[PDB]
Parts: sequence; C-alpha cells; structure tokens
Amino acid sequence: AVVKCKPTSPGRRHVVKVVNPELHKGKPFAPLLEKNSKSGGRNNNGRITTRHIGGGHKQAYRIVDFKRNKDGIPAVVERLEYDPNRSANIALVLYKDGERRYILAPKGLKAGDQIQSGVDAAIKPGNTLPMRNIPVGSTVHNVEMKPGKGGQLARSAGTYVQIVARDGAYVTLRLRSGEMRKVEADCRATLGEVGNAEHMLRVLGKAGAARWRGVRPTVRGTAMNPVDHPHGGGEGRNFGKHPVTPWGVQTKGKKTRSNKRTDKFIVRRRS
Amino acid sequence: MKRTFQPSVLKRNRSHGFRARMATKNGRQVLARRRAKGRARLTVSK
Amino acid sequence: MIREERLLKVLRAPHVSEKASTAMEKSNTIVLKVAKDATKAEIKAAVQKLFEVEVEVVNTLVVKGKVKRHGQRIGRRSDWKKAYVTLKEGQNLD
RNA sequence: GCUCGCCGGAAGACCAAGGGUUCCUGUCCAACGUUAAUCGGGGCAGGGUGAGUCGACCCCUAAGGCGAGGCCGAAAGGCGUAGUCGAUGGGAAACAGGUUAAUAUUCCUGUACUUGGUGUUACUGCGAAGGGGGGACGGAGAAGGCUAUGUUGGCCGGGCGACGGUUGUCCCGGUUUAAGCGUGUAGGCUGGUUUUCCAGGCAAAUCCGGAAAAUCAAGGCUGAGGCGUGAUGACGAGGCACUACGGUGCUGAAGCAACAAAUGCCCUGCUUCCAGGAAAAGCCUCUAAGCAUCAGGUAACAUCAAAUCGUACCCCAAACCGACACGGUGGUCAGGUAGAGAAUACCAAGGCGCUUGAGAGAACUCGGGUGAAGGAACUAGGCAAAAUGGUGCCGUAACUUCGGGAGAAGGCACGCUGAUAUGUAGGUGAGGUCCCUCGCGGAUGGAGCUGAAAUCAGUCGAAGAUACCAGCUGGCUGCAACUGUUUAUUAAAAACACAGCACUGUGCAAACACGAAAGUGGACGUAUACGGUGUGACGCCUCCCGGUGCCGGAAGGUUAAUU
RNA sequence: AGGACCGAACCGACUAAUGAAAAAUUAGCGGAUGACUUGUGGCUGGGGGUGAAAGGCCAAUCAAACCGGGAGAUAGCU
Repeated sequence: AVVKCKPTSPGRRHVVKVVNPELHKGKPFAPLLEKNSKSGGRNNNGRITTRHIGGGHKQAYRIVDFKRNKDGIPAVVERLEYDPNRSANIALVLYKDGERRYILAPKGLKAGDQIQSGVDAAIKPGNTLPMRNIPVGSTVHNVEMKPGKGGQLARSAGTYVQIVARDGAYVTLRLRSGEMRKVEADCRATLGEVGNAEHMLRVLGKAGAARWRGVRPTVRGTAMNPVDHPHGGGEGRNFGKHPVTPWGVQTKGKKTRSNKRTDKFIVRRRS
Repeated sequence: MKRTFQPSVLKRNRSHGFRARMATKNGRQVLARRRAKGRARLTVSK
Repeated sequence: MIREERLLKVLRAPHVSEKASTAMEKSNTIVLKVAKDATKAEIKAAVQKLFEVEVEVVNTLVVKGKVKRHGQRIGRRSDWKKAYVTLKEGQNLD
C-alpha cells in the first residue's frame, strides 16, 4: 500500500512509501545472484555517454528468468522478493524437479500459487504459453519479440499487453505505449499483468532519495554558458532559441525513429 | 596547504616508470630521445 | 648439496666490532661478511666445511652502503651481507 | 643538579606513506645553524638493522590494465575471447620476561603453535580444468553479558615529620603476570537421525536440491569472558656489594577483594528499515575420466623444512609535501580530579621552554584589562565590542502544511554543614541454608561495597550554573520552499541543485552519446522504462498558429545526379 | 524514524582585526548519520576531459593545459 509519511522533518513531509508486507524479509536466493558493478554512465572509452548516472546503492543482480522454458514441469511460488534492479517484484519459484528460478511476479501471484509454462499449460495468471495458444483479447506480459529469445515487452512494474488479433503466423499486440505491433505467433508470453502496479504512486520526497537510486542532478542548458550548451549565455534569463539537445538537436517534438528494418512490424505508431 | 606533489612510489612507477615507457610506442620514443641526449637517469626508475 | 667451489666463494671475512665480540664471547655466535648472493643454508654449509664446526643456525642481514663525499664528488659504498652464525654449545672457533 | 613554567585526545607513545643513515659512539667548529657554540639532523672516522609465526614475497580475486587467436582500422593502432596481472579486500602459525651505546613478537630465557614434505606402522576408494557447500559481506537502533582500565579497602614494605598538630579513621610506595593447552559458560543460530524415490545442479555423483516415510526431542554448530593450568617460574617496592659515577653483580615482601566501567570483545550476533547491501581462492564435500590390490587418501610416531627481501631513525614533523631547521599529512594507543563528554580547567606517564640576548619603560602600532555621566548620539550599517550562556521545575502568542512555531517570551531554585537515612532510593552481590538432569547450575539469603535525587534545619559570602565552559531576545518585511552546491586564491547569494510538475522523443539491434570502425554505455533495463527540454515543495491557479520552429499532408508549381 | 536538534573530532570558510604563509592568523562562524567525510588503487586528455554551471577545475598556469617542433611566424608599432 501507499503510505504518506508524517512531516516530522522537511524532506520527509512529501514522502510517500509503497509498502508491500508480502515481500520476503530476508536475504535473497544466493545461487541466482551475481555481481553487477556500476558504470557511472561511462563506456569502454571511459567517457560519460549518458549523463546523470552515478553512485547509488550497491546492488546485486538477481538472475531473472525471462525465457521461461521449463515446459511441462509445474512450479510453485515460494515467495516474492525485492529486486533492486527493476520496478517490478520478482517471485522465487520451485519446480517439481527441484530447480528454483526467479520470475517476474504477476499481479495476482502469491506464495503457494502454482504456475506452468508450455503449450499445454493452463490459461491462468503466471502461466506462459505461445501466443498462438493464447486467446485473443487476453492481457499478457513478458512478451517475446523473437521466438526463443526471452521476454522483452511489458516487464515494468504494472505493464501488460493486449493481444488484439491473430492473423496467420503473426499476432498484433497493443503495446503499453499505444503502438500496435505485429509479432510472430510462436513467440512466448506470460498471462496477466506484471505485479507491482502501485509503484508509480511512490514519491521520492527529497533530493537524497534520487541520489540513492544512482541519479546525479540535472543542470538546465539555459543555466550554462554558450560554450557548454546551445541554450547557454544571456544576461539574466534569456532563451531566444528553439529547444534542443546539448548536441543541437530539436527536443520538443522532432521525431527520431530511423529504423527502416522493422518499419514493417509497426502496425500503428503511438499517439 | 596541500601542495600539488603528494609522492607515492608505486604510482610514480606505474605512471612514469621504465616498463610503462616500454609498453607503448610513444614512451619508447621518449626513451630513445633521452638516450640520444645522454641522460644518466633514463627513467624515474630508481 | 652445495659445490665446494661455491662454498669457498661464499665467505668473505670475519667481522670485528664490539657487538661481534660480545656475540662471540656470550652467545657463541660468529659474525661474518658473506657474499650478497649467499643464502643461509649455503653459509652454514661453508661454515661447517671450512671452519670445521657444527652450526645451530644462521641469521643474515643486508647492510646498506653509506653515501660518502670524496672532496666535492659524491659516492656510495657497497652493500654487503652480514651473517650471525650461532655455533653448537661447546664449539670453540679459532 | 635544584627551582620555575608549557603540552598532556598532545607539543606524549606506536605505525603506514614519504624520506633514505638523519640512528649510536668518537672527534672537529672553516662553512651550514637567522647570535655565541665546547653543541647539532653540520664536517670526518667507526659502529648499528638478526624472524618458520611481524610485513613483503606467495595463493585468491575487485575497480581496472595487458591480451594468443579474433573483430575492426591508410599506417601507427582500437576493442576484446581464452587467459594473465592488479589491494585498498579474502587466505597457516608466538607469547611473556631479559638484554645493546645503538635491533628486537627477529638476539637470549622460558613456555608454545603452523603446514609442508620424506619415512613409518595401521588401514583402505583415491582421483578435476567439473557439481555442491562455505567463504560472503548494508544502514540504523537496542540492550544484556564481558573485559581493558580505574577507584577504594585489605595486605606488604617504608615513615613519625625544617612551622602549631600528626602511633592514627595518619603519610608514601607497591600489590603485575602472556600466548598456548583444558574447560565450552553469558548468550546466538538451527529441529535431528535413518530409509525410499526423483524431468534439477552442461556428464556422473553416496554431495546439494526436491518429494515421500519412519522415529527421537535433544542434535549439532557458534561463542566473549571467567575458572584451571602456563607459573616451586618470571617481574617485583626498594634493600645490599662494587664503582671508569655511566652503571654492573647479588637479593627480593606482599602480590588479595570489592565496586565502577568503555566508543573495545560476544556481535560477520539480535531487532528493524529500504536505498536491498564484492569477488575468487584457501577450507569442506561429491563424483568423472582414470587406476585397480599399486598409487593416492587419514592414523599416529619419527625426522627434515620454512628460502628470499624489509627490520636503524623521523613520521602532525627541524628528517615527508611546502625553495628555508617555514601551513598540509591516513591509521592505532586514550591515566587522574571535576564534567554529559574524545568539550573545558588543573595534573600523570612522557615530552618540551619554540637557536639572538641585555636594558629601558617616549610617541605610535598590535593583543588584552578597567572605566564617572550618558547608552547607538557612532556609522553606509550597532562593524567591533558588550551582553546572553547550565540542570531541574513552572510557563509560553500570532500563524501553521497540525509536525511545528518553541530553548518562543518570561520567571523561580542552585554553595557548604547537619538531619531525614552513624549512606536513603536504587545498583551490585559473599558467606550461610535448600534443590540438583552435577556445573562456569538453580533457588533462598542478605554481609560487605557503591550510591544519586529530594525535603527540612542551620551556615558564610557582595556574589553558590561562582573559574574554564556556556543561546542574545522580540516585531514587520523582500527573495529562495526546505537539507544541500558554487567562482581553489576579492562574489556563498536571490545564483546551481532539489523533490514535484509539464512537454517531447524513444517498441529494443530503442532513442541518444563516445567511437573512420569494431564495439561500448543506455541496460544484463523494455514505455509504471530510458533520453531531451523547460518549470521548480505545498496551496489556488495557469486570448493569439500571422511570424520562426516542429508535426502531418501531398493535388499542383519548381527542382540534382542520371538520360 | 530523521538529507531532525545542540555540540567536540572531521569537513568547510560568513564577519573581524592582523608575510611565520605565492591565501595564512587569532577571535568568533556553518555542517557535523549524510545529496557526509576520508585512506589506498583505478578511469576520463586539450576544442578534449570533468563540471549540483562559477567559464569553475584539469600539477601555484585555463574563453582552450604543459613540453618540443613549423620558427628567426608576422609586427605599416615601440
């Protein structure tokens, strides 16, 4: 649930917490963990390539299963877990053959729930089956775009996709963006919505909270000198130019999709 | 007042030492230059 | 097993000093100058063969050379290896 | 040598880094030392640094670096796989005393430990580049158990006072002891043991994981401290022999108890929070190829082994970074009285008086003290000074986002002695007595020790939070919501950031950014996400598309290479 | 609990007066569990880096570092 914190200090006043009691209070499943060091938004050349990244808390990498290939074995949900690496919540599941995996926790999922992947699998939340097997009009998440690759669409805290149509070898998806997209009908998808839907209701409430999430502060181009940004300079507050990136490209409207290879799959762009 | 030079032997060697100079071309040229000049101490190496 | 020639080349000299004299008299320990490359076991072997005397143990150390100035010109003395060789109880050395 | 003075969470002690002989001894005083110099971190000569257990080396890896092939690139070269390097992190082992002019966990004395070989007898499944476990991990908070350490008493030794008193409820000093081995406690974690099966752990697995079934409630792991031993020892106040006045040799009492107590240890624990918290090896374990009655494994016992390098000295400084014998510099140690305290004052241990002195006692300058009467009249401006200053209790407005405002404001008490109470409330806790699955056990018990806070009565002073220490307060108002950041060296702000808001892009080989490219970041993320732009908590809100941009359109006009 | 309060260490640098000091002193001053601070090592390179943005910082040097080279640049100027 969301929780407005009492204003016992400025910087706590405007805070809203998103508290799920059902998450695991404990150390995660260590076998599925692995190291994940921070970039600072800097590439192999050592240059900053994406500004405003830096610092934040040390995080491990949970090995989430997005490919979801344990066909026919039924699994049961052991617990839900906090993943620092994503807006969603993860679920530690236990297959009957003794293997455990992390999966995106869907909306209704909880400890004790049974889930299943496969063509034969049942059409219920958390189950995963090819979209030619999934009825039209259903909500799914963790959608593969290429068969066998692993889910790439609809992984964020409260996303999902609509299968609006199945026309032969393809099905047409309604993406969260509003973009309509063809996808091969043999690609895989998980039933239901992804879990942590009130994720958006949280509000950080202070500068430090943003820092905790590895986000360095943002300087406005207009606050700079001309040598730095197109917006710089001006005695007092001047802005007599069309908005642009630090690299001179228009920002308020100018489209930038250039991919002519996948134009065919886009049924309708978002609006 | 913390002045610029804050010595550290290892750091000195890695930065300027013989092997470092050897590693890259430009360093090798520097070495050659110094040899030509007649430098007694070719490198920072003690 | 150390070669005789190497053994002979190990031992440079006896070291005379107050501390050395004290070590000799009290702890039955001789203080030698030895080759800088000479290891402890080597030194011991050489002691045993060339002075004909049982060794308990050898401690070694490296003496660094002093920087001196002859007139205006600076110059450094050689470093050299010192060895305290402790000799078995009742071992009297000439 | 005796006085005086200063530091004492340092101006003491020990290290790292960095320096590199500055260490110690003798000797010299030209130069160096802001003066003199017999002295010196100066000159010259000699001496000095001892390790299986400290550190490096070594095994393991992080960020990162290099990188066979490889991909890419006019050349140079870039990226990067396998790999290999890389500590600031993980990985076996030593303590006490004595000694040098100068080293010491390194020498000596005592008492230990480690992990390798080799050989043994005893046994008999060993075996990895592979599987599993472990190592392995955050912040804050709370206690409880402890010790370091300190105080008092007891004990032991010495003393009987340069001036009134001082054989006592008097004075001074000491009252220390390790690692190791044994015990396995306060406490923490977890249900154990056996059997059966199984699409999992790249193959196999007796291991892990998962299913069942049986049976017992104690099983294991961890763990400070204490106790015992170590120790008939060592050390020991000071006494006694020699004296090159430096010291050397002999000798040696007591060596207990209580209370208090860490920020250190149990604790890598427990509780809790969200921001969700290295890796690999060592270590344990499982098997595979293999080998097969051999090797290898574990078992004690014997022997050998532990190489190499560092070890002096300075290290908040006269030895490092600052041109100087001139501010900066990470870690560890942390006594007493008062105190909340690592603040502050005075002291201990220890270390210093800052390498020019001697006079004088003009102006003026600096740093301080006090000041009649006035009390901001000063001044751009109360700048600067002065003032406030503690604990407890009473009391406290507008406004408010109901948290605040608020230590609002303002007041009262405060020393010492006695009594309550030859020391209370509390804390601690010995004997005795009882129980007992027997121990570091449980009950009862209260000796002794410690010990606030209050009330009443008296008492001194001008003054009792007496020194050091230690808020000035209130009223209206602009700006910025707030904590933050900033022009290293004239600007700390109303500037930047901020949480929040909005627009816009981006469907993943994402947009974008660094890259002739390969590739990398974005992101091991996927529209509840990421990028860009503006605005900037919260509250109430928030006409013009002509111009320039952007988006969409494509009927016509115009229009490249080409032909 | 807290980018909570008072306050030493530690980090800073608002006022003040005053070469030992190429930015210090003393007296006061701000933060002081965090958007903190700090040691060791690593990475980013010059029209490049980094920048809570001041044209700040990048070895006492910054509206384009330093070293060497073109180079005896050019100088209707002194």
